[PDB]
Parts: sequence; structure tokens; C-alpha cells
Amino acid sequence: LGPDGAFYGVVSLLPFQMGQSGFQMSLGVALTVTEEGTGIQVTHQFFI
Amino acid sequence: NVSAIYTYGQPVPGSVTIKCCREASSYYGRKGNCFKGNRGICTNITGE
Ligand SMILES: *[C@@H]1O[C@H](CO)[C@@H](O)[C@H](O)[C@H]1NC(C)=O
Ligand SMILES: *[C@@H]1O[C@H](CO)[C@@H](O)[C@H](O)[C@H]1NC(C)=O
Repeated sequence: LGPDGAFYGVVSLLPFQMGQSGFQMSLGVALTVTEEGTGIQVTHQFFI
Repeated sequence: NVSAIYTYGQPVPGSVTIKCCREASSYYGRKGNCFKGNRGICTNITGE
């Protein structure tokens, strides 16, 4: 990113086994943002 | 462990191909369980 701060993260669910018994009813998603110069990162996790 | 023989006891040169697979669960579909399993992952090998 960089124009103004934005990212459109489309994720394909085809590799995920949607339609079977490998379900836990929960999809854990973690999102981490870093910076070019500083090695600092910010992490944000949640359950869909 | 496959073999093949003529009527009078003769070897048979040729191609022997084996294909093995099945269905996954076939719940019923629609008002039951619409999308389920796959077409069944079918594998295939051939030999001489
Ligand atoms: C964010 O806003 C809407 C809702 O998801 C979407 O249509 C739009 O494309 C998104 N914008 C970006 C820059 O990802
Ligand atoms: C096995 O047979 C199927 C028939 O649809 C074919 O598509 C597949 O390529 C065959 N296996 C190999 C290794 O070629």
C-alpha cells in the first residue's frame, strides 16, 4: 500500500474445504502490517 | 498383483491400466445437505 493507506485483500476459499466435515465453524485470520524502514509490525487476529 | 493368460496358457503382452476411486459422503443435497464432498478424487496408473 502507500497511496493513502488501503488494501483490498480478496482471498479465494477454493483451497479451503468448504462443503465437507473438516469444518470447525471458525476461520482464524491474522493481519500484520509492517513498514519499509522500521522493522516494527502491528498484528491483529480475529475469528470469522 | 495382476496376471493375465490366454486359453492355452500363454502370456499376453499389452497395456494394463488400473483406475480406483469412490464417492465421499453423498448426504442427499438440497433441503438436506446441498454441497458435499467432491466428485471423488480419482487416481489412475498404467503399466506394461
Ligand atoms: C473497501 O470498501 C468497500 C467495502 O469492502 C469495497 O467495495 C472497496 O473496494 C474497498 N476499498 C479498498 C481500497 O479496498
Ligand atoms: C486416468 O484416466 C483419466 C480418465 O478421465 C484421465 O483423465 C487421466 O489422465 C488418466 N491418468 C493419467 C495418469 O493419465
